[PDB]
Amino acid sequence: MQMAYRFNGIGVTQNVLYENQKLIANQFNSAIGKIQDSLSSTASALGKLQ
Amino acid sequence: GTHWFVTQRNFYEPQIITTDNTFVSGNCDVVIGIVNNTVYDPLQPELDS
Ligand SMILES: *[C@@H]1O[C@H](CO)[C@@H](O[C@@H]2O[C@H](CO)[C@@H](O)[C@H](O)[C@H]2NC(C)=O)[C@H](O)[C@H]1NC(C)=O
Ligand SMILES: *[C@@H]1O[C@H](CO)[C@@H](O[C@@H]2O[C@H](CO)[C@@H](O)[C@H](O)[C@H]2NC(C)=O)[C@H](O)[C@H]1NC(C)=O
Repeated sequence: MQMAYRFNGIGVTQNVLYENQKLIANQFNSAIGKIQDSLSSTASALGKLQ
Repeated sequence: GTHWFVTQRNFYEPQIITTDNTFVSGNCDVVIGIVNNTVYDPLQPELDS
């Protein structure tokens, strides 16, 4: 319901979430899982702190 | 506890779930966590006139 209220915030109706919840969860899990590979391979992202 | 209403998000003000404050989309099997309750039609007492 929190994600449905975020989609209603960005102008998309709630049935888009409630009929694609598994696909949205899988896309989010893949997007989080790419970040670990990017941080483990490329160490030049933290140039500001360096 | 027994009956289902619809409120606004930031203040508890329950109202009877009709066809005016709800919209119809899809069917039952796709939404996860759906429940069963009657949705009142305001046209029915005018049909009983
Ligand atoms: C939950 O809400 C229902 C729906 O309003 C309440 O049931 C009504 O209670 C009033 C109290 O006087 C009665 O006059 C009505 O006849 C009841 N039914 C309906 C359909 O309105 C209920 O009391 C509430 N509380 C609980 C604990 O269930
Ligand atoms: C909400 O109602 C539906 C049907 O109106 C329930 O789904 C099943 O539907 C078949 C065919 O109509 C019935 O033979 C089954 O008995 C129904 N299941 C049950 C458990 O009654 C659906 O289960 C209902 N959902 C809830 C939460 O009660």
